[PDB]
Amino acid sequence: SSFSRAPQQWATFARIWYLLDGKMQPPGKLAAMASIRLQGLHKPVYHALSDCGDHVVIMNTRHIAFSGNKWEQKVYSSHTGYPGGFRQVTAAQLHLRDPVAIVKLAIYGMLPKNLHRRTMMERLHLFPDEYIPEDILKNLVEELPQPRKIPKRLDEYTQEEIDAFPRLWTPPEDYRL
Amino acid sequence: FKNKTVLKKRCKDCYLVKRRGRWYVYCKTHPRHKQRQ
Amino acid sequence: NVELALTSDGRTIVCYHPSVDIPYEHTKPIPREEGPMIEQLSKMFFTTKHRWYPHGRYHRCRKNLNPPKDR
Amino acid sequence: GYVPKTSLSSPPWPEVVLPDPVEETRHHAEVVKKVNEMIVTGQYGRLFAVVHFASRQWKVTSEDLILIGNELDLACGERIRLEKVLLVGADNFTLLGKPLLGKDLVRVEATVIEKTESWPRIIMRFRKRKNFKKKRIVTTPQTVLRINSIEIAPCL
Amino acid sequence: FREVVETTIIEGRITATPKESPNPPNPSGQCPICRWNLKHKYNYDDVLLLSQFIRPHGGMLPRKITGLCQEEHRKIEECVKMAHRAGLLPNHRPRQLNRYLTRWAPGSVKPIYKKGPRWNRVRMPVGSPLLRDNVCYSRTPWKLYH
Amino acid sequence: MTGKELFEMWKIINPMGLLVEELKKRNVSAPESRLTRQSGGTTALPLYFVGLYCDKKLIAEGPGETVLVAEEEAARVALRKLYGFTENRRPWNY
RNA sequence: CCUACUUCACAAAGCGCCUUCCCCCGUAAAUGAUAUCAUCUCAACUUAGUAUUAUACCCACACACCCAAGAACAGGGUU
Ligand SMILES: [Zn+2]
Repeated sequence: SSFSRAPQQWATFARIWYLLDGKMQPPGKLAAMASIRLQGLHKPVYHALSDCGDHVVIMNTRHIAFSGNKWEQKVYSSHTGYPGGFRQVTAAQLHLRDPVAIVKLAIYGMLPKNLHRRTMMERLHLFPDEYIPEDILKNLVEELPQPRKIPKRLDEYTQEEIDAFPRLWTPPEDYRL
Repeated sequence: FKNKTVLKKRCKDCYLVKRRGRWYVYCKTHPRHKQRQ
Repeated sequence: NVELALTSDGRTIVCYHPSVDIPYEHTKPIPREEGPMIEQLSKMFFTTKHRWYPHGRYHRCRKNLNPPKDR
Repeated sequence: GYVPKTSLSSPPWPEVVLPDPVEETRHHAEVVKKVNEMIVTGQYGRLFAVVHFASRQWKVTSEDLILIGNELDLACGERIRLEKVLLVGADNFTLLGKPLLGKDLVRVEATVIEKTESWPRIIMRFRKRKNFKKKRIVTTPQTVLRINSIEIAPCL
Repeated sequence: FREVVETTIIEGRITATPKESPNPPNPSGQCPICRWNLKHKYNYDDVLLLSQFIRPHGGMLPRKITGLCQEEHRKIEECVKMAHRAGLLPNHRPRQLNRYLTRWAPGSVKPIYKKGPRWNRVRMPVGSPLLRDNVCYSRTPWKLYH
Repeated sequence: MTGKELFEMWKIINPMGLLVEELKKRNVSAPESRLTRQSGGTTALPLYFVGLYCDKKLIAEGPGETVLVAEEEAARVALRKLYGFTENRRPWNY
């Protein structure tokens, strides 16, 4: 409050840079978060015509995780336009080809199907690994919590935690195991 | 293999195994008994 | 950072929400051709090319030059 | 009843403990007294208020203009009290009614600045291949009210 | 637990064996899960629970030895398969796409080239139906098919 | 003057200098300009929030496109607060 | 593409000549639990097993005349 008109408007309608870490995250949940931010539906001043979308930088998109057998079952379909140009590629093959395609397509499908969609997609920055360009890193403002909490492995559990968990059963001594 | 909607063991050595998503009747003694679901 | 309190009769809710200042420790010191043009502008402003192309006289004359102003 | 700590052993949302009623009442009294003292000392600038007028709720402040979509049976320039004030708020505190604040707390006053008719609204009915076409023009009465002041009293 | 050692001469020696923790919450139960009040409160990612029924190389232990109910043995087996496919048991191995809740073996599912019409869509299974009865903490039921 | 802003009515130059003068009159040291929040620093539409601190205490912060503009406008906010002509001040009584 | 031959003739053609490069998966195995044997495994895991086509091609911001470039335009050359 007490700002001048132009600075106040600039602050209100400024676009913020968010960071998502895609490691072990479902591309769909990443895409939901990113699509909300790209549309600007996270802002109370939101309106379809106010162009109030924000920048989303998703890193480690190479390390996304699909639930179920989606890596093998989910099929991405495209057509080159030419006869016989129908191409159907499983998620695993598409991921091996382009380590950004799966998250990009998820976000593209979640965004509203209008002319603003590609302007929004211009504000989406996908990076396969931990590396991010220096200018993007300097732009970053906030990091969004990962939608899925990564379960711990036994190798990661501490011996104290293992001990704290009770033993469930008495194994017979005379067993090879 | 022979494609069958219902798999039936024929001799004693015909064994059912679910491989690559579907059931098979394999048989060492009588490979004629090979069946695929 | 809000304090909620019903009044004694329980008919009005009182919310105390003072504005919290940013700690000094949470701050940093102040540091001390058409095709290519449209590509450059699109890259600069993270938009698509379509925004930057001109519009016909019909659209330009349709635009309102004295729009109402509020506040 | 002890269940070993697993992913599904306890609800994902954090468990919540009801504060002891004695301390809850003490804290409530402290907050209410503090805000009442702020009101007494006039430690507030602009006040806004959500006020239920006509059929709608208006977010209002002093000097604001409000367009009611109906005539009010009031001469222009006549001063009025808006009695259904749902919310009154300042920079540092807000008071919420359940659902309405008491008359003793808040006094929102307005003035009938204008009595007008809305611009002509067109009602057009058309059905294809039925020779069904009807046109009507309706102008709604309107009253512009200016909110003059919002006063609060230390009656908490 | 007996282990066989070779030197040829081979012999079996019984080594240290863990025991059930003291004070089960529900003594006198059919299965360990019931004894410890875990009927519907463990998931594929509960490695601490799952590994207690796992051979050192990753295989499941027989139901006779474990004492588990039939249904609970099936649930544990399926949860263990899912944990292995999710990579949560890196040390229980015989000797790169991140997954989880994988019902089927990755090499046995064919791609869904022709998903059907809206009323006959071919859905991608997620998780296991064996866990359908788990504790529901969500307003909507958790979907087994995506 | 209803709805008007202090410096929309009273045109000033170098609000930072004017604020320094006022703080000298009040025997307060020169405020420290410090970057509270930032966004899109390297882009063509940055957002900078610059706050003025008096003895590690925030007196006023302001937004802007460049750091200089944000600092200038934070000085303007500080002047408004000192003069008591803030936006959320008590309305005029009629 | 035109050296020859042939239709022909400052060139266009074939009837003439030149060049054309990786795979796809059905199964067959290894170790191995559920079910201490066995078991290719919609168990974990190890091979045949590979598309993540490999490449190659193209990439110079800014009159007139002639041309193997061409309907116009465009393109190339004019030292
Ligand atoms: Zn047989």
